[PDB]
Amino acid sequence: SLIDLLAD
Amino acid sequence: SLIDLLAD
Amino acid sequence: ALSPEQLVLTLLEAEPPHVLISRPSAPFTEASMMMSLTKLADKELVHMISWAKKIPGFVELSLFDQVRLLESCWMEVLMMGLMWRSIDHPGKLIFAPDLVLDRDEGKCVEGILEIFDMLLATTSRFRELKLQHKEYLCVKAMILLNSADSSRKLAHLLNAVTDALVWVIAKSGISSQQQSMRLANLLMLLSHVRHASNKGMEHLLNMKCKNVVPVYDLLLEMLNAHVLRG
Amino acid sequence: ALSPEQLVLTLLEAEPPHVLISRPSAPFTEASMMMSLTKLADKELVHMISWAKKIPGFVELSLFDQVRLLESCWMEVLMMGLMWRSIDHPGKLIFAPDLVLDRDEGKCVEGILEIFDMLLATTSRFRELKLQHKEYLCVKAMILLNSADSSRKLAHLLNAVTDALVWVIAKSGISSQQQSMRLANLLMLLSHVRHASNKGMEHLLNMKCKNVVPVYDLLLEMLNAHVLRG
Ligand SMILES: Cc1cc(O)cc2c1CC(c1ccc(O)cc1)=C2c1ccccc1
Ligand SMILES: Cc1cc(O)cc2c1CC(c1ccc(O)cc1)=C2c1ccccc1
Repeated sequence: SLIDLLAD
Repeated sequence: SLIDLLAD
Repeated sequence: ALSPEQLVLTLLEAEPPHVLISRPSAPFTEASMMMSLTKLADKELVHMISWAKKIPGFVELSLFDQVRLLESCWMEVLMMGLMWRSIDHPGKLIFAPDLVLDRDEGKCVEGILEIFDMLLATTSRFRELKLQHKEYLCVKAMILLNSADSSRKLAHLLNAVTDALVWVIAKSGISSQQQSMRLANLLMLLSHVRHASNKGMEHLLNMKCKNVVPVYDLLLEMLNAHVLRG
Repeated sequence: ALSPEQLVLTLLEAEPPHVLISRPSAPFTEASMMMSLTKLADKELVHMISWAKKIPGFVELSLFDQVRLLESCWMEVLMMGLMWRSIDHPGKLIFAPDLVLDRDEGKCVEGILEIFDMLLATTSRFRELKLQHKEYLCVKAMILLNSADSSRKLAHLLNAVTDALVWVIAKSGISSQQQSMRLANLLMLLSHVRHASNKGMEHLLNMKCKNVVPVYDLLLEMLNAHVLRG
């Protein structure tokens, strides 16, 4: 999710 | 001892 | 390749919006205060990620670096924000516009009081130095950034933000020497913020394992910091 | 009430003498390397206390403050010294003139390698910035000092040393802006040193409880930091 948010 | 050394 | 004046404005525009949370109807207990804090934080963490991505060049770093930087500095950034918000309100911690904790309210949670005191002490210091908003913007970014292509880029970004702070200070007009003294004074305080965040993280991990508060989703991921630990 | 030029010289005169220790005859093991380190450190800690007392105004602080300051920064100061000593010797850690550890030698002790790497990384950064001796003197003192009568005195002492560093940088002749950038660059590195010392302390406490190394006397007192913890 921090991952999802950065990749976004 | 740190005490002794400072009071010295 | 942007001037410091331009970067400052960009930072200003990147500022996260205010998170609005309120005290619970019922008086606070260890569990409900902690709950409020985690709810506030999870929202702020989402905003932090968006902010970070608006910092010129950040998204060009490796995804691995982007994750590690945020995982290592998040609490420190949250605290820096809390300090700014509380700067003109001695004895109070303005976690949110409608969630203002009085120092003594730290008594509600075991071991949080000494950390609150640390927070208030550093806040007091920033107040005595008359920290300006633009200075705050730069410092906050500095906290994130100071925490081979990607390494190179990061060093360049940290330098850019540093240069911005220098620029901000220089516009005050004071002597070169006082400009240097001010800069040092501000940076020196940063270690006090880092210290507070270290104690905050330790405390929070304790609250979680003592099952005082449940920690989920984004907050949990960031707190565990698995990518950072490797 | 002394000028910065004068304080720098005083600091120079306060520099501790070199501690001479040598590698043991037999090759290193986890236990013997750690032993060497503790023996080196105990001697250095004695010298550190003497140094501290030569810093103008330090002895005028409350004894309680004097103890707390040294108990909180000791590892960081030891590391700052190690960094200075190792600055012109890439890939090496000059713990002592005759005790020079190669990076790979960190493999001898479980978990010390990553810390050595941290140390070498920060050292590299200081080298790239071309840290000068007089700058080092000021920074080292800054580490101790940045860690109501006594509070007032401490703030004044920290300011004095800060002013000294500013003075040192200004004599280089570079522009005001570059002077500011240099100052920031140096202070920013300090958090990397603090970080290394935090990991070093954690590691050392582990080595002790895993009974890998015996910790006694002065070192033990400082490591336990009872007065600091209260
Ligand atoms: C002192 C202390 C101790 C502790 O255990 C936890 C926290 C704090 C401060 C703090 C905080 C939250 C929001 C802010 O804007 C600024 C600080 C948190 C906290 C709580 C939940 C999730 C994340 C962080
Ligand atoms: C990385 C690491 C891990 C660790 O467990 C311990 C230490 C270190 C570095 C270090 C050190 C010693 C002397 C110096 O001049 C500079 C650094 C010590 C150490 C050992 C015994 C007593 C005190 C400190």
